[PDB]
Amino acid sequence: RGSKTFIIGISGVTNSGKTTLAKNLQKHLPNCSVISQDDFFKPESEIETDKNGFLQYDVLEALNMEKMMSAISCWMESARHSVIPILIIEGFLLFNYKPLDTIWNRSYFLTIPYEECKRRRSTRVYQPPDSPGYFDGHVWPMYLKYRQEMQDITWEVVYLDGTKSEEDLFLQVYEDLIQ
Ligand SMILES: Nc1ncnc2c1ncn2[C@@H]1O[C@H](COP(=O)(O)OP(=O)(O)NP(=O)(O)O)[C@@H](O)[C@H]1O
Ligand SMILES: NC(=O)c1ccc[n+]([C@@H]2O[C@H](CO)[C@@H](O)[C@H]2O)c1
Ligand SMILES: [Mg+2]
Repeated sequence: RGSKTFIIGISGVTNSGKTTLAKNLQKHLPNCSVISQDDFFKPESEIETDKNGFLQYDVLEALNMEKMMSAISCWMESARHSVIPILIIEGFLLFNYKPLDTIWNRSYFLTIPYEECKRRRSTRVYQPPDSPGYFDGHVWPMYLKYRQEMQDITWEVVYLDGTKSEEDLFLQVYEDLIQ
């Protein structure tokens, strides 16, 4: 209400460079906010474990999506007071969350190969840390569950090659946005 806004969704597999891209875009766009799905995970004490003892982090049940939706709604409610306000929402599980389907003005999806994804993942320390065999046992399977949930999407998603440099990825989205 009350002003035009421009909302960008950036999703992709874990470690595809979503957070870096969002931050880089925010540095070079005016009146630009970023909401990161990474901020809305439940604490470890509230995460489930599956039949094989893997913590269930890579599914929407691991996140406080009411709290994230609240932050997104609040951004929208307050946008007119800042004056086109831009919101980038970035996260590994966005395009399977139906309440967001109609909000996007642009949707980007970062893809990288499994080998490169696994490589990057091993360079990270999460809290809690990835348990042994977590990536093949939980992360990649859940990522494939996501991609197939995404088969029902009716809007246009722009697939981006996340093996491009951080600067190429920025530039590619930037060029798209000013068009
Ligand atoms: N375009 C890129 N090329 C090579 N490495 C990158 C690129 N973008 C990010 N990285 C590196 O990949 C790792 C993750 O980047 P980050 O921006 O956190 O990705 P993410 O998708 O937000 N990660 P996550 O939220 O944990 O699933 C870090 O080591 C980054 O320095
Ligand atoms: N941020 C967290 O609470 C947390 C904890 C454990 C694992 N992760 C990983 O973050 C990635 C996307 O942001 C997912 O693949 C999670 O496994 C996050
Ligand atoms: Mg991130």
